[PDB]
Amino acid sequence: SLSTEATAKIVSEFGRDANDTGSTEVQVALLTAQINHLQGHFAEHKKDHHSRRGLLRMVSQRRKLLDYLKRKDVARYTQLIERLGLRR
Amino acid sequence: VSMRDMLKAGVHFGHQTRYWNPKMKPFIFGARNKVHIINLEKTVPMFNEALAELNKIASRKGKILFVGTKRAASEAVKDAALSCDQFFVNHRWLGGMLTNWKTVRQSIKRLKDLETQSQDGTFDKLTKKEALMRTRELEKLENSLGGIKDMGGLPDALFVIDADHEHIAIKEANNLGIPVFAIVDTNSDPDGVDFVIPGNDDAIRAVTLYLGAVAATVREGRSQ
Amino acid sequence: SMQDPIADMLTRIRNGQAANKAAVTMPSSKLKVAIANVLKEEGFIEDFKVEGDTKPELELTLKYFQGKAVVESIQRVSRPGLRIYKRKDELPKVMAGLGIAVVSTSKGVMTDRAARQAGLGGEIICYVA
Amino acid sequence: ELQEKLIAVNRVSKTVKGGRIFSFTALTVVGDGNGRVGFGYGKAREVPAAIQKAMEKARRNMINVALNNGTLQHPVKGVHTGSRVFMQPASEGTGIIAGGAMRAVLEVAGVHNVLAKAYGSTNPINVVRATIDGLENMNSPEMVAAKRGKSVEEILG
Amino acid sequence: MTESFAQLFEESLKEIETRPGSIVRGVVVAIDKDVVLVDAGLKSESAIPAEQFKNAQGELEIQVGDEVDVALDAVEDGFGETLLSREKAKRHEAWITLEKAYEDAETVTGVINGKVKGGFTVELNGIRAFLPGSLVDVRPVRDTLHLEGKELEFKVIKLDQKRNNVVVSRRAV
RNA sequence: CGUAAAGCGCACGCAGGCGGUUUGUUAAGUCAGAUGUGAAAUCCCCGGGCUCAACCUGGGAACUGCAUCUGAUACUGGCAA
RNA sequence: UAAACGAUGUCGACUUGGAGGUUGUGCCCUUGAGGCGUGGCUUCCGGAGCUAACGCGUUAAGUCGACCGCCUGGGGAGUAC
Ligand SMILES: [Mg+2]
Ligand SMILES: [Mg+2]
Ligand SMILES: [Mg+2]
Ligand SMILES: [Mg+2]
Ligand SMILES: [Mg+2]
Ligand SMILES: [Mg+2]
Ligand SMILES: [Mg+2]
Ligand SMILES: [Mg+2]
Ligand SMILES: [Mg+2]
Ligand SMILES: [Mg+2]
Ligand SMILES: [Mg+2]
Ligand SMILES: [Mg+2]
Ligand SMILES: [Mg+2]
Ligand SMILES: [Mg+2]
Ligand SMILES: [Mg+2]
Ligand SMILES: [Mg+2]
Ligand SMILES: [Mg+2]
Ligand SMILES: [Mg+2]
Ligand SMILES: [Mg+2]
Ligand SMILES: [Mg+2]
Ligand SMILES: [Zn+2]
Repeated sequence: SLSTEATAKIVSEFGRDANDTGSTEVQVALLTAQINHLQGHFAEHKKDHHSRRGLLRMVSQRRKLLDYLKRKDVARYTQLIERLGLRR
Repeated sequence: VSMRDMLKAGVHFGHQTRYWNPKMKPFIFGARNKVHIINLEKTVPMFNEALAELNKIASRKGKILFVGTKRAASEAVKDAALSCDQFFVNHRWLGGMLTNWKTVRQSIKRLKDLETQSQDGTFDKLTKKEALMRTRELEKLENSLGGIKDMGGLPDALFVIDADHEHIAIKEANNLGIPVFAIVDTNSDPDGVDFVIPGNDDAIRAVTLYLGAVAATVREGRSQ
Repeated sequence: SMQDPIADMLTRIRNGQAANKAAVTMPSSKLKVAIANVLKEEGFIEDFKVEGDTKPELELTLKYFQGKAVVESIQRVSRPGLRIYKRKDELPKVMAGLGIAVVSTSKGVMTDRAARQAGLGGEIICYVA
Repeated sequence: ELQEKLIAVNRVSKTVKGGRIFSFTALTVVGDGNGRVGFGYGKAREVPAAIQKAMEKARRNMINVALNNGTLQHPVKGVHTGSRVFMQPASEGTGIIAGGAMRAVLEVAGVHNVLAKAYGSTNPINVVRATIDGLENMNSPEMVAAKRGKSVEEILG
Repeated sequence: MTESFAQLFEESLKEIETRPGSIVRGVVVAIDKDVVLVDAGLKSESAIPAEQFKNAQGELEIQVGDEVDVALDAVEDGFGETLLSREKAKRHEAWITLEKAYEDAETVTGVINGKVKGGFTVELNGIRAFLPGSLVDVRPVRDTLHLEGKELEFKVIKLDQKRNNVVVSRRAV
């Protein structure tokens, strides 16, 4: 999946504190990072459908979290999507 | 009866955990060494209440049928039932003793005919071998129906040893509304029993304890 | 997922009665408390209590009469999919009055008889007979 | 004194080496006309013997129903196999409105005014059982007051 | 005075340990021709076959009311019967006798049941023994027939409890 | 809707349907009341006239609706926490 | 497209047991062996209950709730356009 050190860096970058690993922002950030990493694996192994299913699962979950975040607090949503270069 | 009295006899033992009826959960104290231990705190007061109700039944000319066909306790049940001017079944319970009372009446009529004949005579009008054959038939019938030969009608209450062992009789009683008092071990089903006495049903000492209490209360009700 | 907690309560009552349980326990709610209150006041259950503060557990002590459940049939009427509302003159009666219909009116939860006598209609929560 | 009514007679057959053995079955219902009804079902080689076995069986296995001046206490549903029966109390003058199988049972039971209808399978043998069960579970205001720990008017009034 | 059922039954547990193999002394209530009713007091009057209570002469050396020490097997085999057997008591007593005789270096008579490659098998009070083939006799006894079925005295050299075998030979003399 | 006809081969997922628990507020849904209207005839109730009936006819109920206004706030919805 | 079959749509809740398997994990005996629990998945019996029966039976086909997919005599026919 993701190594402990990269996840820790993402947690510190997007979280209010280290203990916060459940905020919508950090969850979306982790999902985005793992999605970006998997792109190479699926770029070479186009026929790895079983893992492609998990990639689709994480994409969809990020979509649902982003919808909740947008409807609940627009300003943090705009900040996050700008910072992560998303929705485009 | 005393809590100490039952504990001394060993009423509290039951069957193994693997062989049990879940409906008997309220009466089970717990388990030790993979064997169930019955709650005698349930046993003693229920036994007293059964004694009281049996006292009323016996005091109103009630007919009491002592039933237990375990090979261990059959002799004790026979003697205890005869000690109190009541009726018993000490060999294999015949399916339909109560619901097929008409056919059991036919058998009782046969018994009375045979002994009346064997004492009036007519065996001198029969070959000595025919005499012996009819005597053998009379003996077998006497063994089969000796305890109920003079019951006359439907019994007013059933007392049962090992409800599971005598479930057929409990089924007929349930169908005919006859109240059942039954010694129900941890492995048996207490739903069909109007008055369930939760305790050991194997040990001859405990069987004799229950029966002695029952017979004493019956004689109390009888004396008036 | 869980989408009708009143149905969950009714079904807990029904299944506990079928299984001869002495008491049943469920996550609490003010509506559940009021329905349990009306059931108790109409005598279909012995008593009820609530325990806890942050995750309240409501407990109902059921009642049996002749080795029989006092509550014979308990069914939700206004399920979430199809809400059922009635006017004061259209309020149903269960078993020709032997049972009770629980009604939520503008003045709180009460029986059909009470709602009629107070001249109100409302949502038919459930039937009990 | 009890009144007995034969609901249906049917001929069955069993096949054996030599051929078909014919027998008969009889469904009858006895009642006291005052809330007590039993049903019986007998088998025999000939019809009168089958009917007599059915009568004897019907006299036992009988139950009591808490009628209310010749009509039911409240609407009732009954279910046995595929026979779903519905009965409801009716005002005086209605009489017995029901299919034949339910008609006989209700008449011998004493329900003077009832509206009934059978849904699903109208097989008489199961319709009678479902009607009997429905009438049996039907309770009375005094019994429901006893259960709920209150009085009659406390439910009625 | 509600003297706790827990305390009362706990004292009985002090006096009764429901464990197979535990030796408990029980009282015979009735003696039948084929069975012996021993009421050790667990679940029922255990019906131990009378054949076990017969000695080598076939006589019952027990009477009504006699106490006998019996080993525990179980509580109930589906019919509520406590299974007890005098034979296991025999086994226990034989093992104790052998264990003490090894300390005593005493000689016990036994009957050679058979022969194996490594030696012979003997019977001592119903317990199997191994007699080394090289140590049967000092002289090279070619006649192996005469040493079969006769009672010969042996001393326990190595008493084995894990394999239930006793190593014996014609020692002492 | 296991075998009688009837569970998509399987998964994701947009529109749609439903939604844990507490407090406030809203009066949308909901309920109550009132007003207007719901043509007349027909159906129903109590009567009246053709010698009875069909038929004609008086008064009423009904026409379960729609709209407006003033209230109730438990439940569903909106909003806020 | 398949008898793509468990001929049993997805999800949530409640309801007596037993014998196994497989995979975690806690405590305790002196621990290894061994005794007490506590989860996941899974097979076979079986009560209530349900079913037309067969059977299903806490992995329901029981008791309910949310949404969806179908069914309406057989043949013609999964055929014609
Ligand atoms: Mg992840
Ligand atoms: Mg029959
Ligand atoms: Mg049909
Ligand atoms: Mg089909
Ligand atoms: Mg499928
Ligand atoms: Mg919504
Ligand atoms: Mg809510
Ligand atoms: Mg409004
Ligand atoms: Mg008009
Ligand atoms: Mg006129
Ligand atoms: Mg007019
Ligand atoms: Mg609100
Ligand atoms: Mg094809
Ligand atoms: Mg297909
Ligand atoms: Mg396949
Ligand atoms: Mg397969
Ligand atoms: Mg298919
Ligand atoms: Mg899905
Ligand atoms: Mg099964
Ligand atoms: Mg085609
Ligand atoms: Zn037993």
